[PDB]
Amino acid sequence: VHLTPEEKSAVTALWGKVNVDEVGGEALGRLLVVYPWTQRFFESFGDLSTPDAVMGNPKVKAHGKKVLGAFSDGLAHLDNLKGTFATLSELHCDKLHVDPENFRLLGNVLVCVLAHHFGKEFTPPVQAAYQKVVAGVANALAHKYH
Amino acid sequence: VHLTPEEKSAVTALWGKVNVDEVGGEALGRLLVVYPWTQRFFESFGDLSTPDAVMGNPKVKAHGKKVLGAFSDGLAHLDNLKGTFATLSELHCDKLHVDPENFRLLGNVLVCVLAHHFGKEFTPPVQAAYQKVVAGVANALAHKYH
Amino acid sequence: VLSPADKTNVKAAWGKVGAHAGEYGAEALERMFLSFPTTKTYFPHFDLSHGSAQVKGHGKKVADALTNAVAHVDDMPNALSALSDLHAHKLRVDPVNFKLLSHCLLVTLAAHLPAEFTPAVHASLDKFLASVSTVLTSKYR
Amino acid sequence: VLSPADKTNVKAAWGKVGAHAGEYGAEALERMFLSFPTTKTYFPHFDLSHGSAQVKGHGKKVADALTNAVAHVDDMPNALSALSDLHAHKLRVDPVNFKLLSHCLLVTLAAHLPAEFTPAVHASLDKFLASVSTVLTSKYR
Ligand code: HEM
Ligand code: HEM
Ligand code: HEM
Ligand code: HEM
Repeated sequence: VHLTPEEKSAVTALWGKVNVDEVGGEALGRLLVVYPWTQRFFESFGDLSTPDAVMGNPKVKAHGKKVLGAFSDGLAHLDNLKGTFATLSELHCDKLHVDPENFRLLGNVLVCVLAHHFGKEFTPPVQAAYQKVVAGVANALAHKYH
Repeated sequence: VHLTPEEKSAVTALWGKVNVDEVGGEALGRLLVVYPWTQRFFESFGDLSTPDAVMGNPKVKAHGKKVLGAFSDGLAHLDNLKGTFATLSELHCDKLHVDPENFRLLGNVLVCVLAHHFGKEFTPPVQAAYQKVVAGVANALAHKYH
Repeated sequence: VLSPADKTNVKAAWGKVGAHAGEYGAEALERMFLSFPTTKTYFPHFDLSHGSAQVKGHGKKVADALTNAVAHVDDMPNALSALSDLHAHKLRVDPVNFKLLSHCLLVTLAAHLPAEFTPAVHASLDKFLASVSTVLTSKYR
Repeated sequence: VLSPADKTNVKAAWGKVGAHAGEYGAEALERMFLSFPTTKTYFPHFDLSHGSAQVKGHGKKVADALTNAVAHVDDMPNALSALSDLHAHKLRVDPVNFKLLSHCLLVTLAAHLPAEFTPAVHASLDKFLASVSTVLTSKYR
């Protein structure tokens, strides 16, 4: 991913305000609600029967933390997403066989969650920079398919 | 793309029966009929207003021949598709901005045309081998997006 | 969204299928499992071998459901409500898989009915299968 | 296919746009053109700069079309038939672009309507926009 120094600064600044404990769970939870077939990958996670059960599910919140940490690892090394995500790509592609369109969906749900949290601060240029990041992360996750 | 020796033999035997003057045009023509937004990329080709107009269009047939030639070339370089198709990838991605889902559609329309022409010869194992090939070609064309 | 002409093409084509509906359904499933092995994960307990009586039995069910859908092409959500609950709510099938089966159905039809599989009919059938797929992947109760 | 609950959610949520129709529609277009620059190819002679009156004007049209879709949500192909002919027949817009605009509309609504944009309403709005997109990319005359 090629971000201008201005774009990188904008993304980094915003991310520093993102709640490490909650935003990942909000994004993962919304993925499960908005695109229900994704629940098939999370059988062991317990109760996903209703939007409220999903968003309050402890395992969804916990797992979401990890997911966010991986996005955070991406932001720390934008020039080597493929390397950073190699193990996760093997997991999601070779082992789990997640269709790669779903990687794009989660990235876009995260973007919606950022917009929801930050309101007018999530300007079109800030969004454009984040879209480059989540496209890069999705591509890196899908690398074993390519 | 790795084919078993059985798969390679089967792919080669079927391809030898392909009419190289017609099949590319049939595949391209059916792409323009079945997925009509793809016509936007071929505005200069003239009359594309009806299925009969598309299928009988000389420029569709001629162009189709080139496309088929690219598939034919790929069959001889299955272990180096990303290299072989690099120039075409730059053309379709960087210059024309074709969304890569359309590469998958054309590959699958080609498979339908082979099924149409060869019926009982196009067995499910033969189809499976060809799906590997057209997936490989589509992936190589999309490489500039990855 | 299907045109009036699309609906006519679909009914005419599926009519020509007739008594072979079940055989074609079984062949489409076999083509899917072989060409796209990840689809087998939805049938973990199935005998998926070539000539499987279980796949044959399932192919007939799939074909009969399509025949029902063709019969109710103007009212598919109501006609397929039970099937939608099964695929969207219970089995949670990823929508990509419906694209794969739809393709394998078209391939099957092309191989068996080449005269019938004109560009216009190809187009109408693709739209119809996409429409069925959307209904089966929607939760609308 | 939209559930009864989906239609309820969409009517309630979109109903809050009101006089901000032009504003939100324009913001959604601006987000799309900036985030996904290939979409600009469909507007070769537009002023697409930030704060463009032409984009503001177009945003109002899109928003008003969405208001139309909501008021005819059970019968959208007939209500949007003119817009389908424009986008599918005349402009031949690639279906991927509707996913891009739909995403940017959702981002815009999330940024402006925090209380309304719950997970359930988010899910309903996504389905709604996908349904509108299908109509606008279909040829069904
Ligand atoms: C697109 C961005 C994504 C990122 C950054 C991401 C990141 C992660 C991480 C960090 C883990 C934990 C890995 C470990 O502990 O070894 C994980 C596990 C997992 N992911 Fe994702 N993921 C993404 C998309 C998806 C999607 C879209 C799905 C399904 C629709 C999915 C399904 C799973 C499953 C099933 C697991 C294992 C859960 C378990 O332990 O039972 N992932 N992912
Ligand atoms: C998926 C496999 C595809 C293959 C193997 C392929 C192959 C080719 C080849 C060999 C050329 C000629 C390049 C040259 O003359 O330098 C070409 C040009 C072109 N391709 Fe494709 N293509 C594919 C998919 C597509 C798709 C899906 C579209 C969507 C519209 C597309 C749009 C075009 C256009 C517009 C041109 C230039 C035509 C002109 O000269 O006016 N291609 N392609
Ligand atoms: C045109 C598309 C489809 C049609 C018409 C269709 C129709 C059917 C029918 C009629 C049944 C039998 C239901 C019953 O008798 O209780 C069934 C079951 C099932 N379908 Fe589909 N289906 C379609 C697509 C798919 C796809 C794409 C997948 C997965 C890749 C899938 C996975 C399943 C599974 C797992 C079952 C249950 C099998 C069992 O365990 O007994 N379906 N479907
Ligand atoms: C929810 C999705 C959409 C809605 C509701 C919508 C609605 C509209 C409306 C109301 C108009 C004006 C029609 C008139 O003047 O009679 C229009 C025009 C147009 N739309 Fe959209 N549209 C959508 C998606 C898109 C997308 C995704 C694109 C391309 C990326 C697009 C490209 C265009 C173009 C090029 C025009 C004509 C502009 C001109 O030259 O005047 N539309 N649309």
